Amino acid sequence: APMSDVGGVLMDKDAVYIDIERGEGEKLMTGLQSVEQSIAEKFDGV
Amino acid sequence: KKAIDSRIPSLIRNGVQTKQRSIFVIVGDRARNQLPNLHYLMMSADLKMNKSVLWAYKKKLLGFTSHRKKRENKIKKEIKRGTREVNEMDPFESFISNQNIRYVYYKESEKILGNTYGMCILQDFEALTPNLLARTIETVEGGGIVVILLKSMSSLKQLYTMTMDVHARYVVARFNERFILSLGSNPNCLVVDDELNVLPLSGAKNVKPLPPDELPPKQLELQELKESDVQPAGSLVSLSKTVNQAHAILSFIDAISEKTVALTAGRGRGKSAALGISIAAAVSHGYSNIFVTSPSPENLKTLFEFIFKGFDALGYQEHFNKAIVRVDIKQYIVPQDHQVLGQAELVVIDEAAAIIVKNLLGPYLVFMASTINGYELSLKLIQQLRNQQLREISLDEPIRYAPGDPIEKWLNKLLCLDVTLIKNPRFATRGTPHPSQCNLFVVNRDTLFSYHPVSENFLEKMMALYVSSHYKNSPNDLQLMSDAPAHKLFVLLPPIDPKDGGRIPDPLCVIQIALEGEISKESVRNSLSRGQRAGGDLIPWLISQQFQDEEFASLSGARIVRIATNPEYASMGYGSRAIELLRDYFLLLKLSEQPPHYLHYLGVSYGLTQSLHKFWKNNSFVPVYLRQTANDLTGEHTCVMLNVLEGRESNWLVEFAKDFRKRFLSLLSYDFHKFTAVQALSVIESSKKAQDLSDDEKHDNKELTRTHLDDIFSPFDLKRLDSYSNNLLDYHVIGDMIPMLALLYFGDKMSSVQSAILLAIGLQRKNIDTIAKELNLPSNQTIAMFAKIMRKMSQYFRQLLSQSI
RNA sequence: GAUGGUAGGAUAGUGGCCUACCAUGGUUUCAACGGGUAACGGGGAAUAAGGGUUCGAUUCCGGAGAGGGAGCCUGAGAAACGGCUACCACAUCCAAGGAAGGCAGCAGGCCAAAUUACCCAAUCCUAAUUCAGGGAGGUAGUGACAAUAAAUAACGAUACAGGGCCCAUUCGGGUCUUGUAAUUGGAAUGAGUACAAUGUAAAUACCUUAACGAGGAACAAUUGGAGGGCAAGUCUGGUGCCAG
RNA sequence: AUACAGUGAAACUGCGAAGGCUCAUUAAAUCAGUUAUCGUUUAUUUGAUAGUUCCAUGGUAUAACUGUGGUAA
Repeated sequence: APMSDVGGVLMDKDAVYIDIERGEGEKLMTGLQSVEQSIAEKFDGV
Repeated sequence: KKAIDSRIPSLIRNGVQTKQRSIFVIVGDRARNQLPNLHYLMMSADLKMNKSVLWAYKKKLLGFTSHRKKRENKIKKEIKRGTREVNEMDPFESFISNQNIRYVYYKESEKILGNTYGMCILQDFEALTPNLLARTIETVEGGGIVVILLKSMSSLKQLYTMTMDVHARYVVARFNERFILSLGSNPNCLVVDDELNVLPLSGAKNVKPLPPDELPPKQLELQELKESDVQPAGSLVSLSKTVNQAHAILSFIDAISEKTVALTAGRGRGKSAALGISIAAAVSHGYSNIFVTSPSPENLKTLFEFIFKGFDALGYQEHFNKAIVRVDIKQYIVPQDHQVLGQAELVVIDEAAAIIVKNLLGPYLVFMASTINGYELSLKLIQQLRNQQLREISLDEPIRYAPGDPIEKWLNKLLCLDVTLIKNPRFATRGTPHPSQCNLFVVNRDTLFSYHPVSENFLEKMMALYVSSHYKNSPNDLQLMSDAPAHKLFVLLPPIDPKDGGRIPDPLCVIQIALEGEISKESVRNSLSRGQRAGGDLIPWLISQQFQDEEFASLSGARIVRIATNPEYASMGYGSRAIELLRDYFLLLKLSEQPPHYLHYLGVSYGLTQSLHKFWKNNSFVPVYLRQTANDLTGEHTCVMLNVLEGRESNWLVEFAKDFRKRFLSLLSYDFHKFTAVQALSVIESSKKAQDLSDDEKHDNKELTRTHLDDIFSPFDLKRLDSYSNNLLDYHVIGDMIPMLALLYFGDKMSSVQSAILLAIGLQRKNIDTIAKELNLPSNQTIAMFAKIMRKMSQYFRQLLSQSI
């Protein structure tokens, strides 16, 4: 059954509508998600 | 209900649009219940898709049981309790109770080498061997998702190492850290919470690609051109893959159908279905080919070839371990071992498997030689192909389950399957100055395995060195050379003082099979209830059973390898070994100099290897004592395993010399049962054992000569009469076979022998007849060498008679 | 083993029930032995009913069976609806290593595929018990075969007309308070809507029953038959205006 | 209530289910009554019904339970 939510996965046009170390994961999803953009090299001056 | 992210569905969309695999790494506890959603997204991105799913785990499932009658009666008694209604299933229960899941342990990953899956669920992260990684991400196909679940210790390592360079704090493992950094580098991989949020540390930006295959259309065009008989039927049955594989099958068919002899050897990677092309060409060869064919695979390892043979036969016209017997209905084929079918090679066609080079030269002589060269040595086999046989050997490397994949690129980069044989030196004559210098530096393996770009390029050079034409090692051996406690390395590459650059002249991996350090590491690892890191000590601790070797620490060579240029490369390896003996005797940067002047308290230094001739010559330039071997035929090459161990320490010379003496005493008797190898190499081994005894002993293990009454009891008086009959008459077997055992024993005991007389003593020790051993070795003057052997026997009999009697 | 004798075996014991030995018996025209069914029928097998005279209450058709024969086990009672072993077929899971039970079953259907809900309150049965229970058993619901008794109106007043009805082939004859979408009046209650209480383990239903409930009493029964009549209408025929 | 003391998942226990469908056609041998068993079994019901003793309390071995595990189960 597309256009409906078989389980929880309701399919819109392009978006998907689903539903439902602790503080470490919550902080890495709150602030430190794309904070590791300029953290790749760590002075790797190759 | 909540919209998830603009990137995680779009990644699956463009992954199935470009037919590329993709990697999800999920953290958190409630992570099993989001594989329903990712499998639904993977199917609805493109219905025309494989449905099966792997659940590789190591010891125990997460929250379920994988037995549907068991969980069915469990949910039946849950109904009978009444905490849950009848027609109710949460999506994880529905996912495991409706989908097609194949369950494997992490140990038996070799059981699923052939089949194909749409999804792979790696359950545990902390133990992930790279051979298992290479076996699962290869079988995941182009619309595929490989998901990896995590643990709180890995979350601590993630929060640590996601800042710049820090690690986790207690054998420490860096392969999983190199894994985390590679997934941070990958564009087709990202890390997701248990709540379907995003950690953008691994491939942050991802756009939805635009809505829409020329090599596939060229494949269809050339396939239809070949279509417009039974040759086209075989071509369409084979070409389930790239036009490279189709062109290879067509060219092998053209060069091996009616031309009866060519030597065609198709070389390819782990993909592309080389065995599939062989088994799909088998039916065409049975049609337009001889009545007998000869396969040379491993025994009971011909799954894809036999499956494609039966599949193509059923396509065209058909109907102690396993069954590999020959069948026909309107043909013969046998998957045999090494060439015991020399007189049974009436088959005009033989197809061999990938690399035993001398056994390959023995088997491939008088028929059409098809050969499958899997990459998974090759240069030397191509040289032996060009050194003899209209060789039309050609094949290509386009993938089968993809056209090209960043997941395959990251897997090859992390598991280090990529190689490069470029020079990149200062000079070869200036590397000969390094061969005069014998200068070596340590590896600093923590900073080496920390994935940085130039460090990874030099580490790929080091891996190409450490597995360059080696003795068939593997990715689990790379993980042992990375993440073991008893390990070190040495890169004696450059002598020059130029700018940033260099090479790898010789890698050499040590293994501290110790007493103190190994006892410390083993008492540590007994809390983790595992551990096996003492091979060279434990072989002699049962064979020779010495408390001295129980108390002395030891370094053991895991591997050591140099370039494949010339004999100067063996000179470079000898200089590296001599520099290592000098090194034993006399974040972080990815080298060491002061630690190259540092070591441990080690007594013995040994290398364990197979009994090879050049390895024996290297062991003699090494001159490390040729200690106790084992003549059990290790079925890879059939080579006997010898562990030559020097003692380079304060006071161990009497122990090592007595061990060499016991090995020498055992070898002359053990050359009768299961050591019938050579004459010159046997003399070299006896000379190496006596050289070890002479170098180690001063006058301690100095044996007395053959005593009078004991020598009278060892022979007979009439046996010595027959010896005199050989001295003044013929040396026939009525007096030269009953006494020859004691003759060869006393000759190898203790007053000199020639080269022909030494081969005669070794020939009587090997107990072969006259026309075999001397005619194989010298191949000249058979009866004259037999008379010289009789004269040496007469001189020995005259010496023993004039000594005792 | 036919008939009996003697002894043993096995039995819960009697017993040719089985075996050794011995004798050649035994039933029968005073019906042996054998032949079949309205032996889905009969025999009392039993209750009988205040008029049904072989319809009209029930026990039992014969023995088996728990996939198929075989062997074993348990118990006051068994060759167990609930056990095991081996053989042969069905048959599901399986990671292909192995673990099983029986569902090769019972319900249904060939323009009525829904029975499978509530109780031991009654009668019995088991029960350590002044307690527990019994899919024994009872209660209720969907699932019409127009078979069954009632309703869809009753009673007045006023007005205004002169015609209504019957017979007969015909002419005609015979007779008499009869009509009308005319007005109008207050009484009646029943279907329905519903208080309850009774009933009952409980609930339904029957029984009893306050309140409301009629004018198109629209709170709106059918089915079939006989005959007309009409247009600036349409069609056909042809000796105007007609015939069909 | 410092050797037990009430709620009580899961385990031993006492008992529960204490009598249900289809298929091939047996003529007092299937059945009903009756005579008897000092010819015999019997839980339960009921009435009855036990006489040998030289120079202050008897033994480890298993659960449930903990702990280490295997197996797809």
